[PDB]
Amino acid sequence: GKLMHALQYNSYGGGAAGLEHVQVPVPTPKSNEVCLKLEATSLNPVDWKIQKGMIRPFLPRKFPCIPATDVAGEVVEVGSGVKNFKAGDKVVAVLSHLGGGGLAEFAVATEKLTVKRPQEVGAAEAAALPVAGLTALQALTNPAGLKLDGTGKKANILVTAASGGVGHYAVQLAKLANAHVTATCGARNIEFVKSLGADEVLDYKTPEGAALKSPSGKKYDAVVHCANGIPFSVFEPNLSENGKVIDITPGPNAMWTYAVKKITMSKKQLVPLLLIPKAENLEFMVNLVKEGKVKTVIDSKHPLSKAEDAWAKSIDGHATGKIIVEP
Ligand SMILES: NC(=O)c1ccc[n+]([C@@H]2O[C@H](COP(=O)([O-])OP(=O)(O)OC[C@H]3O[C@@H](n4cnc5c(N)ncnc54)[C@H](OP(=O)(O)O)[C@@H]3O)[C@@H](O)[C@H]2O)c1
Repeated sequence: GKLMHALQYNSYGGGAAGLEHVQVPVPTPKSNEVCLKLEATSLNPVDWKIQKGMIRPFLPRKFPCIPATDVAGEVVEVGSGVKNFKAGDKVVAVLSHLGGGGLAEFAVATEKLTVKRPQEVGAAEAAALPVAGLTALQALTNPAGLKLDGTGKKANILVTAASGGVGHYAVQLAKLANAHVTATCGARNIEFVKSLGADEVLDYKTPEGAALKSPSGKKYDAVVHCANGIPFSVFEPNLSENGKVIDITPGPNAMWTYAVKKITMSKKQLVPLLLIPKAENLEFMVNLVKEGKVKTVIDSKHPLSKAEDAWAKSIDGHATGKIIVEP
């Protein structure tokens, strides 16, 4: 019965204050799970949303909850039925949102959602990938219908909040797909988003950025919508005839909009997106980082002993790239 350091919250609404440092049993791998000694964990906005109560009645399943799901680490123990990993292997993995366990010294992941991390890729650089990166990949690959080898159709992509976790992957992945990328962000990251490969960058505080209006007049074929303030009517004049707004933060309004735009057979569509994590895709993204085709941008690094600072930074929402917790 080894013990570990972890952070957990015990109730809704506590913010970073409600995040409490605790000493808890190291989890035991089931027959299909692996136990990782964590080398890096990355936060996602859904992590603090769950704690706030915004994902009720789905999450969290039970209190207390150890938050975060994107991890990179070293395998220390594998389950009786695990074939692809042994102790000592460096990996990157996605933890179940049901059980969490990223802000801890150790975590268990299923074999299905664990991928070998090549030595060319650091732990933090890899831990930033699972949620943010796979979401960008899914949005551009399914609804936007792009191909990242070069077969794909030419296209105009808008990426809102291009400076955040999903956004900053989306911009880079979109360029690998030979698309014209228009991006929105704050004034301080304009040069940053340009360096990711965006053809046009808008400051969303300016009138033109708020209208999402392309400085060269482009109509968008698909929007990877990573921000939150914007009603469909703002997107509509900027969409091509059959353009899709891919809302990666679907709420009740999005769902309803989706419904009536299906019902009324609208040519311009709003499409909710719910990430489906698959190892093939994680393996694919990790490989892109290895080959230097995609770079992970890290907002900040925090030790586990001060992880409430990383949490606060997530909550605040001004992250540029991915927030990382290290041991
Ligand atoms: N459905 C799913 O499966 C799924 C998966 C992943 C994420 N999400 C959701 O998608 C959202 C974004 O995720 P994320 O990790 O990429 O967020 P994030 O990294 O935490 O957001 C940070 C960036 O967004 C920028 N931003 C905020 N408001 C903006 C606006 N109105 N216009 C342009 N930029 C803006 C911020 O810029 P400034 O500091 O300059 O203001 C900041 O740099 C979250 O709501 C998240 O829950 C959903």
